[PDB]
Amino acid sequence: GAMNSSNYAELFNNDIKLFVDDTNVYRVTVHKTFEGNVATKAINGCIFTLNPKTGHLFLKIIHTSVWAGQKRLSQLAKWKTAEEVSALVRSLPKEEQPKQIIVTRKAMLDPLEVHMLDFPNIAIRPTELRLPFSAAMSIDKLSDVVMKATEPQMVLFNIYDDWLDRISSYTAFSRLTLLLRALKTNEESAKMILLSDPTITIKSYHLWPSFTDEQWITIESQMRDLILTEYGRKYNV
Amino acid sequence: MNTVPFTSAPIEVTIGIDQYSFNVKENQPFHGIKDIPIGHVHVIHFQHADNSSMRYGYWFDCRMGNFYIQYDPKDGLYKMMEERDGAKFENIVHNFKERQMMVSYPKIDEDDTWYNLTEFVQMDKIRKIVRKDENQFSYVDSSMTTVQENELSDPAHSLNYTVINFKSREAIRPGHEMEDFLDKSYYLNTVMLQGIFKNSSNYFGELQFAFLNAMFFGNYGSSLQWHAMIELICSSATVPKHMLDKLDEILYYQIKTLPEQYSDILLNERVWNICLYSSFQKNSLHNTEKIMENKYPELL
Ligand SMILES: O=C(/C=N/C(=O)c1ccccc1)NO
Repeated sequence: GAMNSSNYAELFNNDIKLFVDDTNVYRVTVHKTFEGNVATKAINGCIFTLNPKTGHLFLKIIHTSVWAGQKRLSQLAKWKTAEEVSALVRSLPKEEQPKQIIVTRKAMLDPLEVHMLDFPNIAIRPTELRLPFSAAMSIDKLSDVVMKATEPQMVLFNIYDDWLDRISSYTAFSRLTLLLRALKTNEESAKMILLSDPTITIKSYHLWPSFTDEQWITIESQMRDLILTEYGRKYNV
Repeated sequence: MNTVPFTSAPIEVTIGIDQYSFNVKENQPFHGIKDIPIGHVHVIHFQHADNSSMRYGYWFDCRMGNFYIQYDPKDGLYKMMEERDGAKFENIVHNFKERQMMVSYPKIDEDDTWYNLTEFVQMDKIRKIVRKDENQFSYVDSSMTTVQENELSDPAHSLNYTVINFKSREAIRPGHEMEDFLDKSYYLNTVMLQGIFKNSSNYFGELQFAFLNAMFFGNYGSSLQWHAMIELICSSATVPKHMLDKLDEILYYQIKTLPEQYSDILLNERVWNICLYSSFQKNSLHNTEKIMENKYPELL
């Protein structure tokens, strides 16, 4: 069934699963035309496919060219996502294919389900969680490779950097969703928080800064503050 | 005009013949039904006065033999049987007609309802859906499940309707996933019409049979099948024009005939609103949409 707070530890067990988020697959800027009408120009997108246990991010870049000459792009995008996820599963050895794929938006269920009819044993599941994966394009190095791509391309990132060396998956995921929730609620503040101290660098092979355990608690506390705050500022409390 | 004689009516029962029905009291001197129109399939059905649970009945065609009804006090139901001795059958019927112990199938002459509800229904096809090859007539009741219901437990007593499943490899061509899911014309025209049903008449006959089993027995898996077969057409962008016109007529009379009080359980709000207002064929069911909106606007 659907994935919610009650069955949250199932993510870190030893059944392979992937979250698929499609919120950044079809991205546009909206602008005025010379005739004073409105028009969209698509920009590069990405599928966020994530193993929550390992941190493996299979980042499929959706080059604007895939949209050329197509109608009903918001609908196509769901199918395109499903086709790309399906191709991914088929490319992985059997022992690495997911037992479950969990979609962050219910509109992806049917597209994925139809694309995966060949895999009756892979459960396609929604979730009730309001997960912040849309904020993945506020991670500078992910946005960079999406915006630079000149063709379709798959890029691999470990979204937890080296954290699993020191913490559990349950804690790595909880940090990731706190970071991304913060970035989604106020990107400037969130980023300021992460970078204020120039002595803490992001290794070339990482996405996030090399905080010590203690620095991560401070950071994590500051992100919680930010999220409470922005919530007040939003609801005046 | 043909006759279904009853040996007797030992238990109080409501007897349906096609869309008609009448009350028989316990040990009332009833000996059957006469003047049944030749040329159509028919259904005779039963709901006991005591146990309104289990509507049941028999699909038959009087051209395929001489049939009578006899109560079975061990199995507790009105059973249909064939009389092979044709002289014995004529003699029995004539005696009962002379003594006027029979109800007259009460067709009004202007009335084409039954024809319009059974236009494509053919006994031979019924017998493939209800497998009991030693009899020329077919038994259906409220509780029989369909082949596809069993796939989601007694196979001999099932309704072997054609399985329709919109999220199946049969329905979806590899590489046309989105195309085939959003426009089911491939599945209608190639898989089902050309491949399985052969023509639109056999397709329409299953659909009318499913509808009739749903209405007369409240057979749930029958209603599911009727709705699926409507949806598959309504969700195909490419449908022969003659099929849409006949579909509109078929459904029109189904909807006309449905009891007003049973609409809440026999009609699937989602399928109907989709078919009438969202689907490719939303503008192609003019008679069906007009009766639906004047008779069941609540559903819409
Ligand atoms: O070599 C490794 C790490 N492998 C990854 O981090 C990885 C990332 C994204 C996709 C696939 C693999 N094992 O410790």
